Order: sequence, then C-alpha cells, then structure tokens
Amino acid sequence: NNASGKLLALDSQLTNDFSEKSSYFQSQVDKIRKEAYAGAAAGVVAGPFGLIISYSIAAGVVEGKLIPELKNKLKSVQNFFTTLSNTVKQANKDIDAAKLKLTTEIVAIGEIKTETETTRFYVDYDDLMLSLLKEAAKKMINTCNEYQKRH
Amino acid sequence: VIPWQTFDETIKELSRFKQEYSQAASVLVGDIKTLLMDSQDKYFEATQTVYEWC
Repeated sequence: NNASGKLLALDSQLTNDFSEKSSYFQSQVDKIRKEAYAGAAAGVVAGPFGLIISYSIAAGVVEGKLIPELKNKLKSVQNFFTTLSNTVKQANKDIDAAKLKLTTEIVAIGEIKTETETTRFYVDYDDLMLSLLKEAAKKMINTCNEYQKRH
Repeated sequence: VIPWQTFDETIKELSRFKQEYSQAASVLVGDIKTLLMDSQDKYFEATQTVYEWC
C-alpha cells in the first residue's frame, strides 16, 4: 500500500513537469533568436557587406543547426515521458493482480476452515456414531480432495 | 530598450508557483491513496471474519 501511493505521487509530478519543460523550451528558443538577431545588428560598423555577412551567418547557423537540434532533444524527452508512463501503468497492474491473487486464496482457505471448525464442534457431543458428524467428515473429505486437485 | 530580465523573472515566478503546488499536492494525494487501500484491507478482513463465524 505504500508503494502503490508513491507510484501515483511520482506519476502526477511527471505529468506536470513535462508540461513545465515544454513551456521552457518555447521560452528559451525566442531568447536564442533575440540574442542572435540582436548581436547580428552590430554589422553596421562596416558597410553593406559587413551587414549581410553577419545576417547570413546568423540566419544560417541559428535557423539551420541550433533550432532543429533542440527540437530533436524535445522529441527525445517526449519519447522518454511516454516510456516511463507505460512503466508506471504496468506496475499498477502488477500490484493489483498480486493483491487479487492473495485475497482469493484467503477466501478459499476460509471455505475449509469453516467446515473444520464445524466438525470440531460436532465432535464434542461424545457420540462417534452420530450421523451428523459422519456427514460433516464426508463433506471435509470432498473439500480437501477438491483443494488438492487445484494445487 | 528591450526589457528581457523582467520577462525572465516573470516567467520564472509563474513557473515556480506551479512547481511548488504540484510538489505539495502530489504527496498528499499519494497518502490518501495508501489510506484508501489500507481501509479496504481492514474492511475485507472484518467481513471475512464475520462470514467465517456465521
């Protein structure tokens, strides 16, 4: 029960921090573009040659190498998020199946313990030829053989 | 001429609010989950004991 709550507390933090990284990405790309196209405006210290040879470097390097690499890194983060969400979703199914497997066996053992206690109380009449104790023992034999057939 | 530092401070403040309250709510919901599973285990034990007596 403790791990089944820690797993949910991890899953909700994951699904919030993925969106707060996906907004940080768009807030940072615009900063890269601001710095590039603001530093490239200092090519007015030369003539018209020194302006185009700065805007060509800026709009080539930033728009051809730095933005698609960040988009590929964001795609890798998305694939990681999907994989870890599937891992959490599988761990929940494993825990629930184990708990159901244990409770079914508790009920199946109780179905034997009821008849065992009933026969134990039927012994206390001090009459071994009592037909009710004979029928209870014949019921316990069938119950024990049907338990042993299952395991 | 372009106020970028105030823009960054505003973005970081509005992100820190959400980070703080996600971190605060996740632990409490994960504790309520554990309590709701322990209650179901106690309920099963009590009803099975009464059924086995009956």
